[PDB]
Amino acid sequence: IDLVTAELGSDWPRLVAPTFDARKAVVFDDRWASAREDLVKLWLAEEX
Amino acid sequence: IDLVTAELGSDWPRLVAPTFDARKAVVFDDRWASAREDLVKLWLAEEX
Repeated sequence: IDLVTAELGSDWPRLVAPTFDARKAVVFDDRWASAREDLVKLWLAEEX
Repeated sequence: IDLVTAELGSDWPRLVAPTFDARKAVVFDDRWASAREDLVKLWLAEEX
């Protein structure tokens, strides 16, 4: 492991560490909810 | 070391092993010796 590090360097092994996992995903399929709140904000704040 | 191997593969660490060492070098600076043996071989074997 010392020899492998000697060739590749310090940053390469540390940055190659895994990140992605299947449980942290977030899905936004709602327009219906966000469109309603979007309109009432326009309606109340109307100036121009 | 298992994670590092997982990324890079099996062949990469094994082929990257060191080879060169300063003590195995071989120097041929002699023409004077090799030219003499070269001529006598011609002289004896002359046909054409």
